[PDB]
Order: sequence, then C-alpha cells, then structure tokens
Amino acid sequence: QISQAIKYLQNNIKGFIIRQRVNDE
Amino acid sequence: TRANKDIFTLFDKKGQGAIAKDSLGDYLRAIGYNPTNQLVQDIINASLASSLTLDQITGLIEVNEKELDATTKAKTEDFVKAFQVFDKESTGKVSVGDLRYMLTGLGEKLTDAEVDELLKGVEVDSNGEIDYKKFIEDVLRQ
Repeated sequence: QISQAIKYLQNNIKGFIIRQRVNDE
Repeated sequence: TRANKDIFTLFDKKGQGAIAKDSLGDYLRAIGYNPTNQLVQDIINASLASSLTLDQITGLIEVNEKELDATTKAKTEDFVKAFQVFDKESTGKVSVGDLRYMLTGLGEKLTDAEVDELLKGVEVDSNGEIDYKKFIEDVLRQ
C-alpha cells in the first residue's frame, strides 16, 4: 500500500532535511 | 555507532554541554538515523532534566543500536511503486505538484515548509517534473 511506503519515505525525508541543514550550518 | 562528527555543538550553541531533550530526534537524524517520532519517545521514555549530555545520548544510541540502525536500511525499491501511483505515463517522473501532494497530503503529512526545504536542491525539469528514482537516491544517500 502507498500509505506505509509514503510514511517510510517521509521518515527518510525528515532525516535528509536535517542532514542538509547541518551541512548548510 | 554513528559518529558525532562535531554535530552536537550545532545543537548546543549556548555552551551548556547539553542539548534540549526535544532536540534528540533531530540530533539522531543529523548523525545519520531516520527515526519516527515514536521511536524517539520510546528511547527517552525508557535518569532522564530538560536536556541531555553527549554522553547520555551516546549511551542511548548504544542501547538502541539495532533499532536505530534499522532506520537506515531503506532501499529505492521500497518507494518506486508509491511514485508509480502518480506516474501518469510510466515515464519515471512525477510533477513537483504531485510530489508535494504525496508528501503533505498523505502518510504522516509533512508541512509545506518541510517540503520547501526538501526541494531546495531538487532538479525540476521544463515540464515541472522530477525524476523520482534520482530523487529517492538523493534522499537515501548516506
């Protein structure tokens, strides 16, 4: 199902956003 | 397991030798994990002041090594079918608008700000489309 796949992707996106932010900081 | 790589100081810009307990999730993300908010709460809720020292955090990570490491095992194949749902012509591309829809309207619903931050460096073509396999690869790169 898509809901589960999207949730898993969202967790990884949150990770990615923070890692990009730390790089920019 | 995941090294600090001097990230702790960015979370503690006030020389406290500790960071906000509510920053633990983002700290874990910064060093390389991808926890759900729930996992973060299970870790803390399990001697834990409004703040945590680096040593306390390191202790938490060692105890939860397997569970945290399990959040870094996603593969591109885990998400292709989800994007294929929004792939009109099976071109391997999704419109930036549909991507925002997917991320803010479904699942855990990210905010529009989070999606703005995510897309900052994501290439969008002349048709307003994104190569989703390439996008997934970028998001998952360690």
